[PDB]
Amino acid sequence: AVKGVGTMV
Amino acid sequence: MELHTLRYIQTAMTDPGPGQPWFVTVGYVDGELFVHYNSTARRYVPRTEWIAAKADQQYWDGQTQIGQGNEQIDRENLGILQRRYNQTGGSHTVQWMYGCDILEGGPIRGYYQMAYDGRDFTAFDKGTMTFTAAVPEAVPTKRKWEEESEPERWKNYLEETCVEWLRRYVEYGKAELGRRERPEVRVWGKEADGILTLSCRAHGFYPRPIVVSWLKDGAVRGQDAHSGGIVPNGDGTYHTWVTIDAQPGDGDKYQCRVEHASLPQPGLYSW
Amino acid sequence: DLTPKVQVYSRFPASAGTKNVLNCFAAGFHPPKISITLMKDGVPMEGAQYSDMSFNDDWTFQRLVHADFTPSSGSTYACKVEHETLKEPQVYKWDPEF
Repeated sequence: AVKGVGTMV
Repeated sequence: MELHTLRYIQTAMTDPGPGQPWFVTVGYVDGELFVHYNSTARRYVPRTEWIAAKADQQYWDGQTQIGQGNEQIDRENLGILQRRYNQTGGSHTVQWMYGCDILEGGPIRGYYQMAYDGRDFTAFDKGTMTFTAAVPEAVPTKRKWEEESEPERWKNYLEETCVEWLRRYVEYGKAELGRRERPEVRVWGKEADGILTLSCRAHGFYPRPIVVSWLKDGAVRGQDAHSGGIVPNGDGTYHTWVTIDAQPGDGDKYQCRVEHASLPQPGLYSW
Repeated sequence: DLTPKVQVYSRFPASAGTKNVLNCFAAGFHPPKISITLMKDGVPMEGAQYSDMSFNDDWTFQRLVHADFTPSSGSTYACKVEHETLKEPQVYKWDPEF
């Protein structure tokens, strides 16, 4: 099962 | 020891380009492709029969949302990153890979890392519960992620969620994942410019690991030999070829030796 | 060096008139944009399949292209690869080994 990756800054 | 792996990789491109999807995510169980998402279909789709047969619509539904979620996130990430590097346009890529390995049922590692334009940017250190900034441009990201307790969120996924599902996938596809298929081997010689180049090809073997060596008169000879490494077929099996340079008409002295899980003893083949 | 490392091969050991699958595999390249075309006598082959974009542990990309074919003797099979790191299209010829 996948997961949402992070948002960059 | 029984090793199993779950690996997701994710690619976001500014220049795919012509008729190609700019965002692509795929997943692998024990190295075998089993799910796929891209920005064209905007849905997760099976890539093996065992996941196609065992998963229900709620699974595909559930995954598609995260997939569409990730597409939007990386769409923004592309923008956020070029502005960080003071870039205005051009060809750029965002790459994620994450997943876990289990051994004898228990997790032995979990990873979560991303790259910008093909180079390390940030990576999760689950040990120190810290994100490692590979470049100075990644320090703002490192800080905000730890700030918002991203380490706790990914520790949870890599140690619980990922492991739980990997155990399921392994059970779903045990029969196919654990199968062994013989290689078909051919040795072929070609003589040109005073050199007899002997090639040995192993066709259609599974699983992937294999060793193909050249023997001269019964002795392992890794001198003038070159290997193309292990490359995939279209049907989930694999291929490899190894060449060796010999003298004209001296082919009878050479044997190709193939070591593979499907073979009880190494196979020996001649021209 | 982020040029495509390319190999051309068939699914099965080839024989004249026997159905088979022609493979062209490119790996270790970057950027991911790449053109890969299976050719029979300089003409693009039909039924070609393209693997979804994937990459290795070192972030370098790879792609498999394969198409069902029946290798004819006196015919020439190759793979045409175009990439940014390449100044000119590179043609890799299939050795039928028969």
